[PDB]
Amino acid sequence: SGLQAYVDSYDGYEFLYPRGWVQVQVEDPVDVVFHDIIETTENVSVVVNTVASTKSLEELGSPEEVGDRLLRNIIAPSESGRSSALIAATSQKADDKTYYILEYAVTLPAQQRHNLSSIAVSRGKVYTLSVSAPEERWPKVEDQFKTIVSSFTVY
Amino acid sequence: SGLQAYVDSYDGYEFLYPRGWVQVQVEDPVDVVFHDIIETTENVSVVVNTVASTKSLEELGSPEEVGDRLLRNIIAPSESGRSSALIAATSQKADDKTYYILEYAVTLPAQQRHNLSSIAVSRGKVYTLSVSAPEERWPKVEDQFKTIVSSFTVY
Ligand SMILES: [Zn+2]
Ligand SMILES: [Zn+2]
Ligand SMILES: [Zn+2]
Ligand SMILES: [Zn+2]
Ligand SMILES: [Zn+2]
Ligand SMILES: [Zn+2]
Ligand SMILES: [Zn+2]
Ligand SMILES: [Zn+2]
Ligand SMILES: [Zn+2]
Repeated sequence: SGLQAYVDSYDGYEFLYPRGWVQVQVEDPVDVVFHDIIETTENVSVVVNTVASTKSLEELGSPEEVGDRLLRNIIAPSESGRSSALIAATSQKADDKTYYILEYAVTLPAQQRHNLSSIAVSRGKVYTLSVSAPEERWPKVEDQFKTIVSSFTVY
Repeated sequence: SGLQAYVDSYDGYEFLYPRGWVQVQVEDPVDVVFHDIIETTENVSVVVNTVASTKSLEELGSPEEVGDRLLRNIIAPSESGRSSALIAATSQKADDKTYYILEYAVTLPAQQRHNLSSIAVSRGKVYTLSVSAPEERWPKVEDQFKTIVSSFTVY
Protein backbone atom coordinates (compact mmCIF):
# COMPACT_ATOMS: atom_id res chain seq x y z
CA SER A 1 0.00 0.00 0.00
CA GLY A 2 2.61 2.59 1.14
CA LEU A 3 5.15 -0.03 0.06
CA GLN A 4 7.71 0.05 -2.73
CA ALA A 5 9.31 -2.79 -4.69
CA TYR A 6 12.80 -4.11 -4.43
CA VAL A 7 13.43 -6.52 -7.30
CA ASP A 8 16.78 -8.21 -7.51
CA SER A 9 16.95 -10.24 -10.70
CA TYR A 10 20.71 -10.71 -10.20
CA ASP A 11 20.14 -12.68 -7.03
CA GLY A 12 16.71 -13.89 -7.82
CA TYR A 13 14.20 -12.47 -5.41
CA GLU A 14 11.92 -9.58 -4.63
CA PHE A 15 10.08 -7.95 -1.74
CA LEU A 16 8.00 -4.88 -0.93
CA TYR A 17 9.18 -2.55 1.81
CA PRO A 18 8.01 0.71 3.22
CA ARG A 19 8.34 3.87 1.26
CA GLY A 20 10.95 6.21 2.66
CA TRP A 21 13.31 3.47 3.85
CA VAL A 22 16.82 3.71 2.51
CA GLN A 23 19.51 1.17 1.79
CA VAL A 24 22.57 0.54 3.92
CA GLN A 25 25.45 -1.13 2.23
CA VAL A 26 26.68 -4.13 4.30
CA GLU A 27 28.88 -7.21 3.97
CA ASP A 28 28.17 -10.80 2.97
CA PRO A 29 26.27 -12.95 3.43
CA VAL A 30 23.74 -10.08 3.76
CA ASP A 31 22.64 -8.93 0.31
CA VAL A 32 20.40 -5.95 1.06
CA VAL A 33 19.52 -3.98 4.18
CA PHE A 34 16.98 -1.15 4.11
CA HIS A 35 16.05 0.77 7.25
CA ASP A 36 13.89 3.65 8.33
CA ILE A 37 15.39 7.11 8.01
CA ILE A 38 14.15 8.11 11.54
CA GLU A 39 13.90 4.75 13.34
CA THR A 40 17.03 3.20 11.89
CA THR A 41 16.28 0.23 14.20
CA GLU A 42 13.28 -0.76 12.06
CA ASN A 43 14.68 -2.67 9.01
CA VAL A 44 14.29 -5.39 6.45
CA SER A 45 17.19 -7.49 5.18
CA VAL A 46 17.89 -10.41 2.84
CA VAL A 47 20.60 -13.02 3.48
CA VAL A 48 21.82 -15.43 0.81
CA ASN A 49 23.94 -18.59 1.46
CA THR A 50 24.73 -21.59 -0.80
CA VAL A 51 24.13 -25.40 -0.33
CA ALA A 52 25.32 -28.79 -1.76
CA SER A 53 22.31 -30.47 -3.51
CA THR A 54 19.85 -29.38 -0.82
CA LYS A 55 17.12 -29.07 -3.44
CA SER A 56 14.38 -28.29 -0.89
CA LEU A 57 13.62 -26.42 2.36
CA GLU A 58 11.75 -29.43 3.75
CA GLU A 59 14.97 -31.48 3.81
CA LEU A 60 16.57 -28.89 6.18
CA GLY A 61 13.88 -29.89 8.70
CA SER A 62 10.48 -28.74 9.93
CA PRO A 63 9.97 -25.02 10.41
CA GLU A 64 10.50 -25.26 14.19
CA GLU A 65 13.71 -27.20 13.68
CA VAL A 66 14.88 -24.61 11.14
CA GLY A 67 13.84 -21.83 13.47
CA ASP A 68 15.87 -23.36 16.28
CA ARG A 69 18.88 -23.44 14.00
CA LEU A 70 18.56 -19.95 12.59
CA LEU A 71 18.56 -18.62 16.16
CA ARG A 72 21.23 -21.02 17.46
CA ASN A 73 23.66 -20.27 14.65
CA ILE A 74 22.88 -16.96 12.95
CA ILE A 75 20.60 -14.54 14.81
CA ALA A 76 21.71 -15.13 18.47
CA PRO A 77 24.93 -17.12 18.33
CA SER A 78 27.78 -18.03 20.59
CA GLU A 79 27.80 -15.29 23.17
CA SER A 80 27.00 -12.31 20.96
CA GLY A 81 25.75 -10.58 24.07
CA ARG A 82 22.34 -11.57 22.93
CA SER A 83 19.55 -13.96 23.89
CA SER A 84 16.60 -15.05 21.78
CA ALA A 85 13.20 -16.68 21.80
CA LEU A 86 11.40 -18.53 19.03
CA ILE A 87 7.71 -17.48 19.11
CA ALA A 88 6.22 -19.26 16.18
CA ALA A 89 7.36 -21.29 13.14
CA THR A 90 4.97 -22.04 10.27
CA SER A 91 5.01 -22.71 6.49
CA GLN A 92 3.38 -21.12 3.45
CA LYS A 93 3.35 -22.02 -0.28
CA ALA A 94 3.36 -19.32 -2.99
CA ASP A 95 3.89 -20.26 -6.64
CA ASP A 96 5.40 -23.79 -6.37
CA LYS A 97 7.73 -22.83 -3.41
CA THR A 98 7.53 -23.58 0.26
CA TYR A 99 8.56 -20.70 2.50
CA TYR A 100 9.22 -21.20 6.22
CA ILE A 101 7.96 -18.29 8.36
CA LEU A 102 9.51 -17.68 11.76
CA GLU A 103 8.63 -15.18 14.48
CA TYR A 104 11.19 -14.59 17.23
CA ALA A 105 12.32 -12.17 19.91
CA VAL A 106 15.90 -11.03 20.37
CA THR A 107 17.33 -9.24 23.47
CA LEU A 108 20.73 -7.46 23.13
CA PRO A 109 22.86 -6.27 26.15
CA ALA A 110 18.86 -4.36 26.99
CA GLN A 111 16.79 -3.34 23.95
CA GLN A 112 14.29 -6.07 23.03
CA ARG A 113 13.53 -6.59 19.31
CA HIS A 114 10.72 -8.48 17.54
CA ASN A 115 11.28 -10.23 14.21
CA LEU A 116 9.78 -12.19 11.43
CA SER A 117 11.72 -14.08 8.80
CA SER A 118 10.92 -15.99 5.64
CA ILE A 119 13.32 -18.64 4.42
CA ALA A 120 13.02 -20.45 1.11
CA VAL A 121 15.49 -22.56 -0.93
CA SER A 122 16.01 -22.27 -4.69
CA ARG A 123 18.97 -22.88 -7.03
CA GLY A 124 21.29 -24.25 -4.35
CA LYS A 125 20.91 -21.24 -2.14
CA VAL A 126 18.96 -20.42 1.04
CA TYR A 127 17.29 -17.03 1.18
CA THR A 128 16.31 -15.36 4.46
CA LEU A 129 14.33 -12.17 4.50
CA SER A 130 14.01 -10.73 7.96
CA VAL A 131 12.19 -7.68 9.23
CA SER A 132 12.74 -6.30 12.69
CA ALA A 133 11.40 -3.65 15.07
CA PRO A 134 11.84 -2.64 18.69
CA GLU A 135 9.38 -4.62 20.90
CA GLU A 136 7.68 -1.38 21.72
CA ARG A 137 6.79 -0.77 18.10
CA TRP A 138 5.79 -4.31 17.23
CA PRO A 139 2.04 -3.99 17.57
CA LYS A 140 2.00 -0.80 15.45
CA VAL A 141 4.09 -2.41 12.67
CA GLU A 142 2.90 -6.07 12.91
CA ASP A 143 0.41 -6.00 10.06
CA GLN A 144 2.69 -3.98 7.71
CA PHE A 145 5.58 -6.26 8.54
CA LYS A 146 3.46 -9.34 7.76
CA THR A 147 2.73 -7.80 4.36
CA ILE A 148 6.49 -7.27 3.90
CA VAL A 149 7.29 -10.84 4.90
CA SER A 150 4.59 -12.40 2.77
CA SER A 151 5.64 -10.26 -0.26
CA PHE A 152 8.90 -12.15 -0.32
CA THR A 153 9.23 -14.13 -3.57
CA VAL A 154 12.19 -16.25 -4.56
CA TYR A 155 12.32 -17.40 -8.17
CA SER B 1 -8.73 -18.57 0.31
CA GLY B 2 -10.61 -21.45 2.03
CA LEU B 3 -13.23 -18.80 2.81
CA GLN B 4 -16.80 -18.47 1.62
CA ALA B 5 -19.00 -15.38 1.24
CA TYR B 6 -21.88 -14.32 3.37
CA VAL B 7 -23.68 -11.44 1.67
CA ASP B 8 -26.64 -9.90 3.40
CA SER B 9 -28.20 -7.30 1.13
CA TYR B 10 -31.25 -7.12 3.44
CA ASP B 11 -29.15 -5.77 6.27
CA GLY B 12 -26.44 -4.27 4.20
CA TYR B 13 -23.17 -6.00 4.80
CA GLU B 14 -20.93 -8.87 3.83
CA PHE B 15 -18.03 -10.94 5.13
CA LEU B 16 -15.96 -14.00 4.24
CA TYR B 17 -15.82 -16.86 6.71
CA PRO B 18 -14.28 -20.27 6.74
CA ARG B 19 -15.65 -23.01 4.61
CA GLY B 20 -17.39 -25.70 6.60
CA TRP B 21 -18.77 -23.36 9.27
CA VAL B 22 -22.50 -23.51 9.74
CA GLN B 23 -25.08 -21.01 10.88
CA VAL B 24 -26.73 -20.96 14.29
CA GLN B 25 -29.98 -19.13 14.53
CA VAL B 26 -29.94 -16.66 17.46
CA GLU B 27 -31.87 -13.68 18.82
CA ASP B 28 -31.54 -9.93 18.30
CA PRO B 29 -29.55 -7.82 18.21
CA VAL B 30 -27.31 -10.57 16.75
CA ASP B 31 -28.04 -10.98 13.03
CA VAL B 32 -25.86 -13.94 12.05
CA VAL B 33 -23.71 -16.43 13.93
CA PHE B 34 -21.65 -19.06 12.13
CA HIS B 35 -19.43 -21.50 14.01
CA ASP B 36 -17.16 -24.42 13.36
CA ILE B 37 -18.81 -27.83 13.13
CA ILE B 38 -16.08 -29.42 15.38
CA GLU B 39 -14.85 -26.46 17.45
CA THR B 40 -18.21 -24.82 17.99
CA THR B 41 -16.31 -22.32 20.18
CA GLU B 42 -14.64 -20.79 17.12
CA ASN B 43 -17.22 -18.40 15.53
CA VAL B 44 -17.96 -15.23 13.67
CA SER B 45 -21.01 -13.06 14.36
CA VAL B 46 -22.59 -9.78 13.24
CA VAL B 47 -24.54 -7.49 15.58
CA VAL B 48 -26.77 -4.67 14.33
CA ASN B 49 -28.16 -1.80 16.50
CA THR B 50 -29.79 1.54 15.51
CA VAL B 51 -28.85 5.21 16.36
CA ALA B 52 -30.41 8.75 16.35
CA SER B 53 -28.51 10.87 13.74
CA THR B 54 -25.12 9.41 14.67
CA LYS B 55 -23.98 9.75 11.07
CA SER B 56 -20.40 8.62 11.81
CA LEU B 57 -18.28 6.21 13.87
CA GLU B 58 -15.83 8.98 14.77
CA GLU B 59 -18.54 10.82 16.74
CA LEU B 60 -18.94 7.75 19.03
CA GLY B 61 -15.33 8.38 20.12
CA SER B 62 -11.81 7.18 19.33
CA PRO B 63 -11.32 3.47 18.79
CA GLU B 64 -9.99 2.95 22.33
CA GLU B 65 -12.95 4.79 23.80
CA VAL B 66 -15.31 2.68 21.67
CA GLY B 67 -13.43 -0.44 22.65
CA ASP B 68 -13.80 0.42 26.31
CA ARG B 69 -17.53 0.79 25.80
CA LEU B 70 -18.08 -2.34 23.76
CA LEU B 71 -16.46 -4.33 26.58
CA ARG B 72 -18.06 -2.37 29.42
CA ASN B 73 -21.58 -2.67 28.02
CA ILE B 74 -21.85 -5.55 25.56
CA ILE B 75 -19.09 -8.17 25.60
CA ALA B 76 -18.30 -8.36 29.39
CA PRO B 77 -21.10 -6.53 31.17
CA SER B 78 -22.48 -6.22 34.65
CA GLU B 79 -21.41 -9.40 36.35
CA SER B 80 -21.90 -11.85 33.50
CA GLY B 81 -19.41 -14.09 35.24
CA ARG B 82 -16.91 -12.72 32.83
CA SER B 83 -13.89 -10.43 32.80
CA SER B 84 -12.24 -8.82 29.78
CA ALA B 85 -9.17 -7.05 28.50
CA LEU B 86 -8.81 -4.62 25.63
CA ILE B 87 -5.58 -5.49 23.75
CA ALA B 88 -5.57 -3.10 20.86
CA ALA B 89 -7.91 -0.59 19.18
CA THR B 90 -7.15 0.82 15.73
CA SER B 91 -8.94 2.20 12.62
CA GLN B 92 -9.03 1.31 8.93
CA LYS B 93 -10.73 2.91 5.89
CA ALA B 94 -12.15 0.77 3.05
CA ASP B 95 -14.31 2.37 0.34
CA ASP B 96 -15.33 5.71 1.97
CA LYS B 97 -16.02 4.09 5.44
CA THR B 98 -14.07 4.12 8.64
CA TYR B 99 -14.05 0.82 10.50
CA TYR B 100 -12.84 0.56 14.10
CA ILE B 101 -10.86 -2.64 14.78
CA LEU B 102 -10.64 -3.96 18.32
CA GLU B 103 -8.69 -6.89 19.76
CA TYR B 104 -9.67 -8.13 23.23
CA ALA B 105 -9.51 -11.07 25.60
CA VAL B 106 -12.50 -12.45 27.48
CA THR B 107 -12.37 -14.87 30.47
CA LEU B 108 -15.60 -16.71 31.45
CA PRO B 109 -16.10 -18.57 34.83
CA ALA B 110 -12.28 -20.41 33.29
CA GLN B 111 -11.95 -20.72 29.49
CA GLN B 112 -10.06 -17.74 28.04
CA ARG B 113 -11.13 -16.48 24.59
CA HIS B 114 -9.41 -14.15 22.10
CA ASN B 115 -11.40 -11.83 19.84
CA LEU B 116 -11.30 -9.29 17.11
CA SER B 117 -14.16 -7.03 16.13
CA SER B 118 -14.86 -4.51 13.41
CA ILE B 119 -17.43 -1.80 14.01
CA ALA B 120 -18.64 0.63 11.38
CA VAL B 121 -21.67 2.96 11.20
CA SER B 122 -23.94 3.38 8.16
CA ARG B 123 -27.62 4.28 7.67
CA GLY B 124 -28.31 5.00 11.34
CA LYS B 125 -27.07 1.63 12.48
CA VAL B 126 -23.89 0.32 14.12
CA TYR B 127 -22.53 -2.96 12.81
CA THR B 128 -20.19 -5.17 14.83
CA LEU B 129 -18.59 -8.21 13.32
CA SER B 130 -16.74 -10.27 15.86
CA VAL B 131 -14.68 -13.42 15.50
CA SER B 132 -13.59 -15.46 18.47
CA ALA B 133 -11.41 -18.45 19.36
CA PRO B 134 -10.13 -20.15 22.49
CA GLU B 135 -6.82 -18.51 23.60
CA GLU B 136 -5.10 -21.77 22.88
CA ARG B 137 -6.07 -21.62 19.22
CA TRP B 138 -5.43 -17.94 18.69
CA PRO B 139 -1.98 -18.13 17.14
CA LYS B 140 -3.12 -20.85 14.68
CA VAL B 141 -6.19 -18.84 13.60
CA GLU B 142 -4.85 -15.24 13.94
CA ASP B 143 -4.02 -14.64 10.30
CA GLN B 144 -7.23 -16.28 8.98
CA PHE B 145 -9.28 -14.35 11.50
CA LYS B 146 -7.63 -11.07 10.41
CA THR B 147 -8.68 -11.90 6.85
CA ILE B 148 -12.23 -12.51 8.14
CA VAL B 149 -12.28 -9.24 10.06
CA SER B 150 -10.84 -7.17 7.26
CA SER B 151 -13.31 -8.74 4.73
CA PHE B 152 -16.11 -7.03 6.60
CA THR B 153 -17.84 -4.48 4.34
CA VAL B 154 -20.82 -2.37 5.30
CA TYR B 155 -22.58 -0.55 2.49
ZN1 LIG C 1 21.29 -9.00 -4.81
ZN1 LIG D 1 9.13 5.60 8.65
ZN1 LIG E 1 12.96 -26.21 19.50
ZN1 LIG F 1 7.37 -9.15 20.86
ZN1 LIG G 1 -0.80 -10.45 16.47
ZN1 LIG H 1 -29.28 -9.87 8.01
ZN1 LIG I 1 -12.93 -26.16 11.00
ZN1 LIG J 1 -9.57 2.74 28.25
ZN1 LIG K 1 -4.86 -13.97 23.48
